[PDB]
Amino acid sequence: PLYETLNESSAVLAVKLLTCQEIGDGNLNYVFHIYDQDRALIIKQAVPYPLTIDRARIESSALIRQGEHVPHLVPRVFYSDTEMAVTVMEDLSHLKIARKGLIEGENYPHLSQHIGEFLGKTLFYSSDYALEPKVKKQLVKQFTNPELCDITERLVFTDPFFDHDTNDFEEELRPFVEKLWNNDSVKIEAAKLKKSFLTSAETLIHGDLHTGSIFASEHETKVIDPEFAFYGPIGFDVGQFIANLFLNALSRDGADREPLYEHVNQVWETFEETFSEAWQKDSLDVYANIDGYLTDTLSHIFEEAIGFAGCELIRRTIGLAHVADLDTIVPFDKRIGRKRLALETGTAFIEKRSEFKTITDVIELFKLLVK
Amino acid sequence: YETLNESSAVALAVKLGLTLTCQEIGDNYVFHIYDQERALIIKQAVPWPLTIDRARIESSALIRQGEHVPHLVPRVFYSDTEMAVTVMEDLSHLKIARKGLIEGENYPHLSQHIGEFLGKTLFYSSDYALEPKVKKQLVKQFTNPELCDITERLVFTDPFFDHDTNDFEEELRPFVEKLWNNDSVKIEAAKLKKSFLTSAETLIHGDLHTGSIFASEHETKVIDPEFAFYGPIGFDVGQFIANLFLNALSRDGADREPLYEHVNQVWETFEETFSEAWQKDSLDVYANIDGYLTDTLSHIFEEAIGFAGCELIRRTIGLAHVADLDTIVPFDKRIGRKRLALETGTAFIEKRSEFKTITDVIELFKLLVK
Ligand SMILES: Nc1ncnc2c1ncn2[C@@H]1O[C@H](COP(=O)(O)OP(=O)(O)O)[C@@H](O)[C@H]1O
Ligand SMILES: Nc1ncnc2c1ncn2[C@@H]1O[C@H](COP(=O)(O)OP(=O)(O)O)[C@@H](O)[C@H]1O
Ligand SMILES: [Mg+2]
Ligand SMILES: [Mg+2]
Ligand SMILES: [Mg+2]
Ligand SMILES: [Mg+2]
Repeated sequence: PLYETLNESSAVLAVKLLTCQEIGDGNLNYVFHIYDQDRALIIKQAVPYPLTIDRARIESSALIRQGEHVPHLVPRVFYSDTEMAVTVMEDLSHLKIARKGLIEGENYPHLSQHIGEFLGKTLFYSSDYALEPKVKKQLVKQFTNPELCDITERLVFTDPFFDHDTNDFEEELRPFVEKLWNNDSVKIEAAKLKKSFLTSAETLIHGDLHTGSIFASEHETKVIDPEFAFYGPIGFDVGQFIANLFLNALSRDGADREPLYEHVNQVWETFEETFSEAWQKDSLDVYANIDGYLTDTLSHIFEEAIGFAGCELIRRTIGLAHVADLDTIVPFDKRIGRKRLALETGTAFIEKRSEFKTITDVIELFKLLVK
Repeated sequence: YETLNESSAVALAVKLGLTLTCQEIGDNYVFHIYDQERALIIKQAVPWPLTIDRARIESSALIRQGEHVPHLVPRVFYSDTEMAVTVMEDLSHLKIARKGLIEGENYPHLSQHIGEFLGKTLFYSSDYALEPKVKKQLVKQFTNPELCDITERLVFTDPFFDHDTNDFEEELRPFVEKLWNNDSVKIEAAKLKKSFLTSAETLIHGDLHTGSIFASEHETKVIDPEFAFYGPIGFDVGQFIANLFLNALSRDGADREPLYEHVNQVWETFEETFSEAWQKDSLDVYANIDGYLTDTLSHIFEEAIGFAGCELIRRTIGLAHVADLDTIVPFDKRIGRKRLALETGTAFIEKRSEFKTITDVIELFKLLVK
């Protein structure tokens, strides 16, 4: 049985393929930076408590698949190994985590075009529109992600909507939280959204595409950390990303929000064009080119995306796993206020998801609720 | 793997430990074994190629079904993947329902039974009844790529275009062509196929037509779940309802009433059974929020109807026909009823989300087939 947790030294496997430091943000994952004194490398390895190290196989394979379609939008992987639960990948230390960058006031003018093309291509080319069902059904097996899905199933879709252990919210927030716990019609909709997440095996999704999962500079965008990858609903990554743009918007004031709104607008438009051009060129489906079918498919993805976004908005505000955008808002009272707005916009997104005709409708409703 | 014969079949039976005679009776080989001094079936998959792995699916699927509705599926005594054999209870004392129904048997309990079959099989293998972690494992073991590929092609694709596998009377061409030129129906057919391709909700039977049921006045056994996989809850429901309708189309006037009552009753029973199971046995913290079960039922219903429309069309002009329609006489009356199968099927797909109840479904049908 050949699994051994790495150190700085054992990490410099690198040779078997001058200085090293562990730089990991988590505690579930080690991240080793290696630099030859002018040339650098990353070695990521899954630690076990509980949560198996099989995630490393998922993450590794998923980056590889993503690389076959959008190599410019994800780090190159040089080597990986299941038993050791290691992924050896490109260093991106010359870039900034998009969430950290956004909180600091960077605007990243190309973030939405890039993320948009990422979503369109990754989401299209792993679905039944792009692949023979026989082949696609095999990939569902290899990407079955029970333990990481269970995290999302609980935290994104469940726990925040009831009085559960894992929730974490200010007492000042209680009354609004309670208003959500008492809201049957929203909960029903969230259940529907969960059930889609549980059963809708449409494409190989990234499964955790928030702003902490992106490296960015003025001119480049890299999507990292697809360890939640499995076959899920097409609109989930779309929704989760959008929600995080809005989460940042809530941490800004007045005119400074405009870039985030423009990014929400652009990521959708670009996702739609990208998905569309790929549908046109590379669908295997005899139905693909009947006028109206693509359009209805995009309506359904769009409605799901908004519902999922609602869930992320709420879930990041009062659930186990928070975002810096909200948690570092200051002073206290302003934090609570913006946190209330995340609940309220989230709630609106879930309930009104099927009424929106365009992304602009979404932006405009948000603008209105956060005055 | 060795393909069996009358003798090696007997030997297997004796070697597993269960004055013998054997005949192959398959409509896949099916070996009937009888002790003159008690009976047994041994079904084996032959290698259209098409792997023998189906026999592993079928076998495991009868076992799962047996854990919840043992009275509605044959007992399985033994099975083996490598040999692709399933050894099961003999039901020769019963009639295939489709044959029975064409002869004029009414089977008064068929819908109650199949209703409870669907309610329980379809509930107890979904995320509502099982931990997702567990459920996702079953999805792996029931992945059915080759048998799914048959259905994806024959039920949801080929009939709707001018493809190889289609098979229909020339007299029927004009109505066929009307369907092929119908963009809006085809879009709906696409959506239904996409649900069939992606919606891994439960372990479905996958081929629950009237030729996959043994029946007598008092008993009902569902056989042949070799198409089993994780798909949409409403598909078996739809496919069964459609086959009741297909029989209706082969009857005239008053004699249709039992088929309509069956459509009505199977849905009623499916609803009540699924509902009682949800009440008792859901794991879902959402399960009891008033309105959620109802909405779920509406979506199952809506899909059921869409799938049924596909089965109506597909059985009329695709590769694999049903005796109900093909044996109608005279010719001209066949064509006429075959046109109604097209037109009711088309209605079911397009109007699927408009129907308030099963009665609305029956009533629309009755209207079109006057
Ligand atoms: N390819 C890389 N290049 C440079 N730094 C990286 C790279 N991958 C991860 N890191 C650093 O290590 C941290 C952990 O990576 P991440 O994939 O977010 O781990 P986790 O899945 O544990 O959240 C990142 O936030 C980043 O700061
Ligand atoms: N358990 C059984 N008891 C009695 N006869 C059976 C049994 N299973 C199959 N048969 C006979 O053999 C035929 C083939 O059964 P079926 O499961 O439909 O095979 P296939 O999957 O090839 O269609 C049936 O129509 C039936 O007449
Ligand atoms: Mg990360
Ligand atoms: Mg991670
Ligand atoms: Mg059969
Ligand atoms: Mg069969």
